[PDB]
Amino acid sequence: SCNEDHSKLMEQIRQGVKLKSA
Amino acid sequence: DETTALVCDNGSGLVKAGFAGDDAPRAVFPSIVGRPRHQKDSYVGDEAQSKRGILTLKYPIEHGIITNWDDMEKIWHHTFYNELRVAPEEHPTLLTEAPLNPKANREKMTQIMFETFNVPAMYVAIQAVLSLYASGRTTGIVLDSGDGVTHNVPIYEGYALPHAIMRLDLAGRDLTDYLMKILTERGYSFVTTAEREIVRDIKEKLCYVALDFENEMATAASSSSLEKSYELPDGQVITIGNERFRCPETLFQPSFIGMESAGIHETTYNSIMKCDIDIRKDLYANNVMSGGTTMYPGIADRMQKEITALAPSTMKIKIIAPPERKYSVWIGGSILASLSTFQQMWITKQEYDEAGPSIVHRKC
Ligand SMILES: Nc1ncnc2c1ncn2[C@@H]1O[C@H](COP(=O)(O)OP(=O)(O)OP(=O)(O)O)[C@@H](O)[C@H]1O
Ligand SMILES: [Ca+2]
Repeated sequence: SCNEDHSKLMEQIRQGVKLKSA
Repeated sequence: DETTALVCDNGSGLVKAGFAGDDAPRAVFPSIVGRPRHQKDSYVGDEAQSKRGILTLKYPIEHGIITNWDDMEKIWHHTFYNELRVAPEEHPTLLTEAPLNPKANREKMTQIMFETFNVPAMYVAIQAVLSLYASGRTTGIVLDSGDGVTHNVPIYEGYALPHAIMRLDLAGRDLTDYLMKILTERGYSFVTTAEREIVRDIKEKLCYVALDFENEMATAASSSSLEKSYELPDGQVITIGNERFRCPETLFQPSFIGMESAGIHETTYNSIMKCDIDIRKDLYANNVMSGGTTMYPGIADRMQKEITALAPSTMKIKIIAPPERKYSVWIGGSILASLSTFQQMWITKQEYDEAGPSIVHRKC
């Protein structure tokens, strides 16, 4: 992206996430 | 799942596809397309090899790179219409590519997705990166090894480092070959009709990596500690010993299939050495492994040992072998696509209609 938007995406990633289980 | 995002990871050997938000690919099928050998008009996947006998089979993906665009189309069609049972035009679709994918390829792919499939939005992400993401990191060095190729990919803050990428044209497709070879050199008649299939199952069931190859050989020479058995369907049972660990050893010693290339430990070390001296610390302590060819028991610790020996004595090394690394890449994508800070990163059909296929190349 190249702005003050890449850092939040990054931060969000490291945060983690749950994934609907099949 | 409708109006949701699609994730599609196209390996050299395997296609993984599903829905963003899901913990796993709903669809995993062979990356091959077969057309009538002589004269319906096309087959893909399991059904294509089911009828290999009357078709010319082909692999659109060679070395992780797309080489046959027509066949690749048939794969994507089969993915949407026949596997996921969805309509492309109502699902943003994330796709994956190999490190060092030529720009003309990426654009050709973006161009098809829009003009031919008419997906509302799309994104192309580098496979190795997704693996890294899947582990919850944005900095580290990935070892991705699938069916066709192996890469070392150094990544710093979400961006890969192209100058430092190491490619190795040695993966599972040739390891299965190697094993098929040896097995036979001991009186086991193996061909391709259906054998090739068994040889692969033996590979994933019985092969493992020795922590010390020289040392492990001596063990399998002085006892039957390491023998294991496999009953073919025919009935004929067969026993394996040192073959269980000699096959994967090819990853550390390519000179086993006569490749004068260097092993994955070396290329991993060389890849890091190719990077900024200030980020090596971060990299050494973040080896993330992905791909189905990294699934061998013992590979994590062998790597840990090998790298500790190549690197400075003071550096802390660390290998991360997710039990789900067979599907890391796809999972990595599944995660990304679902995140909200990502929803602005999509390439829209609108954006494409204004600029052109080139609207899919950013730096930084
Ligand atoms: N348990 C296992 N042990 C050893 N090898 C395995 C195991 N499971 C899968 N593999 C191998 O992993 C390979 C497929 O992995 P993967 O789907 O990551 O590759 P791909 O993406 O299709 O190809 P590439 O990434 O090389 O383009 C197959 O060759 C298979 O033999
Ligand atoms: Ca792959």
